Amino acid sequence: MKTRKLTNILSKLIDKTMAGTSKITDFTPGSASRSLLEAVSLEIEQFYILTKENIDWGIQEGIIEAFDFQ
Amino acid sequence: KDMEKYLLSSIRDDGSASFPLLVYTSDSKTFQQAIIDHIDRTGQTTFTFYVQGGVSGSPMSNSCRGLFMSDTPNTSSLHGVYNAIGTDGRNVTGSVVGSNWTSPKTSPSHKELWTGAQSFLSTGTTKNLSDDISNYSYVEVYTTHKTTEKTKGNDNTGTICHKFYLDGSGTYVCSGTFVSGDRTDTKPPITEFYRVGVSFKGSTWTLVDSAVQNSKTQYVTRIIGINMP
Amino acid sequence: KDMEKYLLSSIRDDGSASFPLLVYTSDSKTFQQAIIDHIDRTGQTTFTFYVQGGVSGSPMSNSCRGLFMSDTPNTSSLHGVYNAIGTDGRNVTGSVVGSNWTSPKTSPSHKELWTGAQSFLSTGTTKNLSDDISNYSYVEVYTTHKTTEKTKGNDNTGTICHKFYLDGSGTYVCSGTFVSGDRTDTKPPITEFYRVGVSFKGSTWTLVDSAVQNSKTQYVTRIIGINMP
Amino acid sequence: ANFLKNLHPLLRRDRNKKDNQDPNFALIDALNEEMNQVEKDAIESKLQSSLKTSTSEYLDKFGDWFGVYRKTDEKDDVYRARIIKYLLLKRGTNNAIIDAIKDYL
Amino acid sequence: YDLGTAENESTIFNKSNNSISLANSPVKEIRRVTGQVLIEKERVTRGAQGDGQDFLSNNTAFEIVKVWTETSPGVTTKEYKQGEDFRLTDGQTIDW
Amino acid sequence: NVPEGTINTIASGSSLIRSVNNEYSFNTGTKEESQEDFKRRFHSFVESRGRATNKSVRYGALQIPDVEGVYVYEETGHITVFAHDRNGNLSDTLKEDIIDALQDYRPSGIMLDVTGVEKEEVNVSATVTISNKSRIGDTLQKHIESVIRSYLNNLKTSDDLIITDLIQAIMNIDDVLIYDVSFDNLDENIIVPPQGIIRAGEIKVELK
Amino acid sequence: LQKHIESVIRSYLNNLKTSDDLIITDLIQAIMNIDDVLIYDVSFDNLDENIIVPPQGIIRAGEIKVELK
Amino acid sequence: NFIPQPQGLLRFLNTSFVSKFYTPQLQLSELAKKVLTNIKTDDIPVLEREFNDNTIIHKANDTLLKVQAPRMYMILQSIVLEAYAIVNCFVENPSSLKYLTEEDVSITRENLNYVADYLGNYDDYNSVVLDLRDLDLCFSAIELQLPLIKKEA
Repeated sequence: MKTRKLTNILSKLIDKTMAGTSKITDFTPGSASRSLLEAVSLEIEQFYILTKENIDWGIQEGIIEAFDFQ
Repeated sequence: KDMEKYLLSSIRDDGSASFPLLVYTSDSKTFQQAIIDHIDRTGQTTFTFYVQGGVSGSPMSNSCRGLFMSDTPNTSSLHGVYNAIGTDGRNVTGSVVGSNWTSPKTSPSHKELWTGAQSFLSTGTTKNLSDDISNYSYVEVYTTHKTTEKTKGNDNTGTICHKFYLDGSGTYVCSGTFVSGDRTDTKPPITEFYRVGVSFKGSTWTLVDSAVQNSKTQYVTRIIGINMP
Repeated sequence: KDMEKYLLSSIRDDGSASFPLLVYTSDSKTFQQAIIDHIDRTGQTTFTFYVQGGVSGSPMSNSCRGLFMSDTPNTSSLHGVYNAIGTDGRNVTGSVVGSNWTSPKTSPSHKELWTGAQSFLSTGTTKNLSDDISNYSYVEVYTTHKTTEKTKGNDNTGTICHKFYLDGSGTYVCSGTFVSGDRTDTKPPITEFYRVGVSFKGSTWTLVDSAVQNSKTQYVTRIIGINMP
Repeated sequence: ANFLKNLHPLLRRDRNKKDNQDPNFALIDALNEEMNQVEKDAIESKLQSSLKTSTSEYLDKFGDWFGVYRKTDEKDDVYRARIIKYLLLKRGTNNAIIDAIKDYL
Repeated sequence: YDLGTAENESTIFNKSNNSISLANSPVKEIRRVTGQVLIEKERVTRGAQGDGQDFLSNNTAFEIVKVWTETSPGVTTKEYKQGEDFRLTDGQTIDW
Repeated sequence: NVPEGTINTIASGSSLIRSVNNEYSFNTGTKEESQEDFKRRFHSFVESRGRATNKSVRYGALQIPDVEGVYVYEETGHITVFAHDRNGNLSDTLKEDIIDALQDYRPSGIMLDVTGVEKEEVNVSATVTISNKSRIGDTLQKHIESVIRSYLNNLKTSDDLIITDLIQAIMNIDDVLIYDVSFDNLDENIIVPPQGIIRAGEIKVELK
Repeated sequence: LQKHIESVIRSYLNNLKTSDDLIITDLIQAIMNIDDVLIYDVSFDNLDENIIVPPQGIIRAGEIKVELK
Repeated sequence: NFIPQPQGLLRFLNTSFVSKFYTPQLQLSELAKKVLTNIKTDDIPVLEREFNDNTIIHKANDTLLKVQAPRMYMILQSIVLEAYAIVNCFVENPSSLKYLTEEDVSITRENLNYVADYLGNYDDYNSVVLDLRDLDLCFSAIELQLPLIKKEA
């Protein structure tokens, strides 16, 4: 699927946290919540990049398995 | 053809109107000499002109169009004025007095680019100008304050100018101080410092940074685009 | 002379051109009355004028020349504008709306007198201006600074104005404050003061003295001559 | 499974009625929403692995592998249809050649 | 086939008798109804510009029933005073 | 560190006390800085006092804000140093300011005359031969034009322009698609001296 | 290096398919591929124009003499 | 006593959009300056093989970032030099680790985040980002551990 970068996922998480009935929380740098959000975002980015690489590998392997052409 | 000695325009042979004084760099004549030659030849006293850019002694460096006004065609003691407009729209005025030629006065010009109330704490905020900053050579930034203490019951400063040349810096730095309070035996007037840093890009401006030495709200409130051509 | 109802210029008895309005202090008439009388006597609506210096209600104190513009010669409800130039090349503009006269709007003027980069540590150095300082009543001194500590990553200030009336001081003194650093990381916002003292002599200026609170070069970078006539 | 079901069994799973502001509930809701959106994306990834439903860049990859590249301002459906049809040239027959001329026309 | 229009044909909203009579007839075609719904409770979370504007769900807002900080839902911290604390502005803003 | 009026309380609970507050903000909590940075800055200050040296002269040319691309050149007959600004090549007022300001670190005699870099433009009408009847498109045309323009911009302004290199850059694309490129406007190998600089211009790709 | 250039050119001459002109651009790009920085420029004396090969011609033999400037 | 360097890396090392979270400053470390001069002047030994098909091999040179965004390409070089500088001292010749400080690695990570965020827009070149994110957390461990190492040694 479409590739999502860290900054977009982090902004979306921040917006969900703010809209989720939470005004006390802050997302300044150095905070624990901001670091956890960034880490989760980077994990999702890694997952999307590995998914795209697996899709490419899958296409190649299906084309190999298809026909008898190797 | 017989009225042109009074009139602002020449008449070409096809009956088309034009200027009675044209001055080109190829003519190898100063603006001053071209005027003297023109009065000597025609006996005109008020007339329009084109001067090509790079003509020596021209009101301005660019090509210009303008009006020369005088009441008496005496080139041996000439008295008169001109008003000239450049290809960029700059205005210049000048005069000749007993044939001596005065230094050309260039008028500055301005446009209000933005107004409002942007707090010094609003760092990383961007707002639209009414024009592109590249149409200016200088900028005034305005700031409106409250001092820490009250002096004779008031803490307002009025709205303070900061004028800059547009040198291409990534920050333009409004910075300064106040003295505030009334001096008692137990309590001297306090001193404070302030800063706000701004940047410009095309038709937009950004509040980059600040410092405040009290809990009140300080604001950027006007941006004026200035030309001193 | 069958055209003189429209011409910017009168036709004198010899056929020489001149202004259709000449206003002298010997006439004992205000500029406003001289304009009204001229329109009543001729029915002209757009025309040139000379006003001697010292005429009451004149656009300016000095002798001046200008153009008056209107579309309708109704002196009982005059609508129109004027543009005037003085013997010093000053410019003045104004209007009449329903035979009420507005306050005259004198333009300021300027010239760039010097640009470059002179280090604050070059005291006793003298440089040329583009003009004699006695042609100006006001001066702007521009200085460009690098602060003691970085703000968000940057230490540049932009290029900052310092405007002085030319009171014949032996040293015009730029002095002021930059808030430097940020109250962040673990660091106070180190305030710095500064001074530079400068002087002017005919077509030259001298860096007389300076006071700086850090190890970075600070500069004088522009000098503009200002008239507010 | 989903992030709610496995998370530490003593933590809350629903809005508090004592107060309106719940940072706990905001955090868990945000993480749940993100990981369920990722789950939806991952289920939709199955369609891109098949030529029958591949779209945009994956259809382009399929075409490039089959040698049928995308014509300028060509939508996905016609481009997929031409890619599939391209295998069935049956070249050499007179009626094949007539079909190829009709396509070219 | 000659026709009349019947514009601001009125009922001060009879929510008991919902059949609101268009008494000019036979009606060829309807054009508009407009009237006074109440927002019973809307979150206007405060935007950043202290002492000034925040924006409503409506530009057609014309009568502000209640403005209040929430101790919890409707349970009020401060209920604000109209023209003193906030005012209505724009027909589109609670405005401090 | 804390701003004024932040404590507001005392832990000893003696009811005589009404209120407490710090009149001035605390700013004496200095951070910990290792001596490495101190030593570095001291050494930098000590090296900046050198006079009549290539590196010191280069450093001294950096004081002007508009002087960015300083390049050092040496010649006994007439030493020269080149510099330019981002806005353009060089101005007269800036050049005079550079001449006057560099004297603080020049050697004796001041036998310098700085000249502004002589920009030169390149125009190419290249014909490009492609053996692929599907990838043929204005996308490839635009890509090759961008590549050529960037390569022209990527030159180190010292005899870097040659037709062979341009051919090799064009042939960096896979040879399955690209077959032949035939330059026609480049009739010789342009070798600007160290005074001038060669840069991109109007650059065309026509397909064949 | 001379021997390596000779061997590279001779190898380029081999493993070439039938019915293709002796393109010189690909030859120079192939020999410059070894080192872009070390190798400056390459020129030729007589085969500056592409030699059109017939359907039954293959360009495989050829003696290579390196003349360094 | 220096391991020979690959030809690729040696060629690579010898020479608007803006992100809201992290921004660069184009500042080089003292240790990175000294290495750059060493490679510029002295003829370091170099290898002849290129078996290792990783890092800048067909990834940093294959991408179009070199021609499209040369400024961004200048960030990547700085990170490589700063990444190659720290690896230089620890493996061999530790005498040069005296010039490294905390701020040297701090600015490098900020430069890493900015170029990494920009590369996230491109969908083709995510392979480069894959290594940069792993390298990003490597610098942070040195950042939070370098002041202890010098005092220990």
